[PDB]
Amino acid sequence: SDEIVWQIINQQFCAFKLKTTKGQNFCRNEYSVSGLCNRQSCPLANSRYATVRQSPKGTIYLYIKTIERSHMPSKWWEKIKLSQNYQKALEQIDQRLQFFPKFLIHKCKQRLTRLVQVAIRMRRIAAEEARLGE
Amino acid sequence: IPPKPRKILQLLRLRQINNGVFVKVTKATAEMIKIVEPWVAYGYPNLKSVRELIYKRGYGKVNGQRIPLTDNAIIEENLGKYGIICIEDLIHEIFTVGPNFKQAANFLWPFKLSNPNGGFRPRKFKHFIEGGDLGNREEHINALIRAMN
Amino acid sequence: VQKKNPLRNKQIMLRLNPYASTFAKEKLGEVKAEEGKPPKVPASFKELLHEA
Amino acid sequence: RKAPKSDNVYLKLLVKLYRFLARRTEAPFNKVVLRRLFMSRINRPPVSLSRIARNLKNGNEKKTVVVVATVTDDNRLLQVPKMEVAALRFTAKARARIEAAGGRTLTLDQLALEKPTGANTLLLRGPKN
RNA sequence: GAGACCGAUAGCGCACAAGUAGAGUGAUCGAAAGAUGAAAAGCACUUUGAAAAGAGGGUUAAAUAGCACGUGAAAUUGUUGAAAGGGAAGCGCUUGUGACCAGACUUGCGCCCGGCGGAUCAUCCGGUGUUCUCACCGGUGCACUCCGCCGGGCUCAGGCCAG
RNA sequence: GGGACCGAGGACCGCGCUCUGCAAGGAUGCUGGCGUAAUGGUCACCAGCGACCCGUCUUGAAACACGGACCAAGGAGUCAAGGUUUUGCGCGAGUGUUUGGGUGUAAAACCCGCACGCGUAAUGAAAGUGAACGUAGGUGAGAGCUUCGGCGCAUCAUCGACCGAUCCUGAUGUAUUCGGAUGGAUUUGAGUAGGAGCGUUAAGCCUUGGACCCGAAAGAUGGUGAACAACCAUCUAGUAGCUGGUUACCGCCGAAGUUUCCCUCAGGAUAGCAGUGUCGACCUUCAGUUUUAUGAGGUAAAGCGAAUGAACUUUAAAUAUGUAAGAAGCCCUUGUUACUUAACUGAACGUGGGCAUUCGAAUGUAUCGACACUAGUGGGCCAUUUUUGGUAAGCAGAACUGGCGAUGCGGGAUGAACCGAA
RNA sequence: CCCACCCAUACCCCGCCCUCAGGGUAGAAACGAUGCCCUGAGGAGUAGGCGGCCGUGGAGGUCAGUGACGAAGCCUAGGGCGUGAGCCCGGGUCGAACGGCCUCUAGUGCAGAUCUUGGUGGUAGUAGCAAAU
Ligand SMILES: [Zn+2]
Repeated sequence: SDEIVWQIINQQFCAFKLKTTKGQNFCRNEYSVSGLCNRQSCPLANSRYATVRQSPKGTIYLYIKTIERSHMPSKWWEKIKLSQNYQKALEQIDQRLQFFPKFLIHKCKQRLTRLVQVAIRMRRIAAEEARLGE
Repeated sequence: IPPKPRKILQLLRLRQINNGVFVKVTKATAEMIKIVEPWVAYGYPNLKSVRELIYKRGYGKVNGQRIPLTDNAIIEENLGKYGIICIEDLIHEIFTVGPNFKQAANFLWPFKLSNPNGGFRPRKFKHFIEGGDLGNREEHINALIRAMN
Repeated sequence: VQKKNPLRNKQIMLRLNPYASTFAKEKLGEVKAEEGKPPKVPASFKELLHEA
Repeated sequence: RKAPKSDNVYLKLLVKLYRFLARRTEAPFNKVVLRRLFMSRINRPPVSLSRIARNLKNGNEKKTVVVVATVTDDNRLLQVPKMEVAALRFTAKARARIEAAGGRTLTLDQLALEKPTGANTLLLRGPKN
């Protein structure tokens, strides 16, 4: 019923949708690789899904959804710790997301890349703000 | 325009100002063009007129679309069942009027020419024999082709 | 994506007509007339020419 | 066409399937079935059990009867022969009377798995007006 | 007792002095009009002068909320400022002059060396939850690996407009 | 060689070429400038060129005519019942719970016992009768399938079959005056020939209600005053014509101003123009066109050392204008008929052939045809040519075409009718 | 009679908008198959037909929406978006509630009606001191 869910999600109502006037729609669901609402990146309408998230302690994880733990919403996600070395984390995506749709592999690598880049940017801002004292 | 020149100007694919078509001379075609002499100018083109019309303003009819003859390949996929597989074949068929002129001329989209460089004669809408531009000018169509194309 | 004039760029000319190379190489546009002393116009053609 | 007139989400599911099959298969069966899916409900008249029996009573037995319409029961058809019918919908009386005769009931998506090119199928439609 | 009703030019004519004010000989006809503030704390007192008015001064979170009272549009009007105006103005395209106003790429990553601290590093130990193999704690240390941090050196990367 | 405008696209693929890569399916390389301002906005004004005040109404059109002192708020196709078309949905020879009952977390939701509405067999004025002789039939098309041999949906054409009714023929027989069997008809059915309906949702149209909003004189009922009959309230938001007005944007398709019929004038019904849906052909077929043949002009002309004499012709214009140019076609052979003829002499039904890889001119072809359903239209003014009549001269009437009408732009200094060009 | 020159929204080339027509797209796509990609043609428009979209009052669900550290409203010689109806932000004022999405609903959009109610002009400090006050 994966397609029947998508038709209800796309064309009737979805609580995570944010409709903007700028020619693009956004998904507010926290387990989505891209913020956009499309068929590839809707985690509700894809029984098999992957997502890269960052913890408050600074750890980056990879989340896995399978069709088997679908009726159990508390056990939707397998949480796998990603390496701090950027190359081993990219490889860890490739082994774990093996035989997935290539959209999920390509966007999880992008989501891993932006999360590491923001973390480096976060440390450069905090160092400059401490020096500036404003 | 009277109703009968309007029908002839549609059968000759002359649906716009500065539209050009290659016709073969019969008694059927000569009488049609003589009626629409108050709107058209025509003559006998040379090789250079035919060659530069196809190379520069040559376009085809592939499934009802106007696609330019940029490659020899699109000639063969639409006219290769008649033995016309190159762009020199289309030149040869149009100029020396051959057995497949019916199919080559209609494959050719009507030539959207520009206004002539240097202009027309001062009194444009008179006969060429009377000092103007309308009618039959025979080999003098080449000077008009060079100015428009 | 862009219509190209064979009369302006000769690469598209060589794409369409491969004979364009040998036409320029052997100067076929500058072929001379066949040899032979041209015989004079007949005198009968001249008196016709300026009859009246 | 461009969009089915129906608001049924599963009829849009079948149009999606038969759009793919009409594009990627030379069989004109798929193109005909896709055209009749886009047609309205009046333009798909119901087909009775009696009408699918007469088009079976010739040497066309052992063929999968395909009717892209609903299948209705005829009370005047006393005995139903063994028959495999694929349709959009079946009434309760029709579904019971095919199953009582030993026949089988298919849907159009079960038809697409079994006979994607429409091999050995008897295509039927009901009376107009 | 209620409402997928109306919200002060609406909703009963009447949210309030409403069949009131008022008109007509009479039968009858019949309006307009809600909102200070949380609390009157509704401006004591000084000082012009004849007033439904000011200047000080005070109350209040606020008086440009002062019983002309929440918010306070437009038409219309005064003052100040700028520009223009030889028998119409207004308007379209395109400059130019002056006045006022805004502010263009968020403006960065990667290498190398040395030190320091951490770990997802040790076939290190104990514990917890779990989808039962994945996570999270605590204590060990730095042989290796990887992150940061500090001090140097180096690299390329970039937004707009020109020639 | 000199100059201008432009740089669309974004891994590779293709065609090539002068092949250690190129100018070959669309601009790169190098250098500089830019933050107390690069670059913009708004206002006021100057300058060049442009440019009638909106709406309504009449008309072929302008011109009149009606409305507009200004601003804010209000303000005009609505709701019921009954029909009808189409889209979606549920069930389907059935469908519809909601009169009512049971029930409840209480006007909600949930459940249904009996009837009832519409449909599920028709016809005839009626008595009444009542759907199979052929795989519910044959033949030919026809979507689709195919073991490539053939099966053949829906639908149509034809030949049949049956039934209701009408006009006949008149069986065993029968109460001695009752019956319709069999065999026919250039018959009729809103018939059968194997059901499609019921409920609901959305949009549109029709009818009636105040009926898109505003707008008479009248009439009537019941009162109040008293006089040149008047006033008041209600019926009453009365009605008839006739005015005025009738509320955001963008995109797509887009007219007609006409033929015919009927009858009140005040109008409808067809056909045409615009559109929607279904079915069928393959883009088949068609076309304000040319050519060929042949009419209507032998119209002009050449000759009469051809004949005869526009009315002469060997020949033959130009120029418009009717009709044909295959497979849905041709010819004849052979049979019948209800038609016709002395007669397959004609018409129709069947038979045969050839050519399907020049199937019988040219050019074009942004598909065509049938059926059903739905809006707005049904005025004219001017000019060219031809032509009928008339005047001192104007002028009046037909036919074709063209322009304007629903049309902006360049020009003719200016402009409904001119020229160019949409 | 000849040579050259001037310019229309016309003709030619290029870019961009939309519409139409054709094509491609699944052991799925690196973009809601109601999506994406490629190609060609076209663009005036009254009566009329069809579609999409913007705005308004209220109703169900949603945004774990905004809000006295300031909602709504209004003003504004400011920054932006959309072809457009419109929409978002800044500055001021202001004080208690309001907004987006998807559906439902209607007493839902004004320049006219010698429109209704209210307010306010020029006429005009004019006519003239009549009536009313
Ligand atoms: Zn989503």
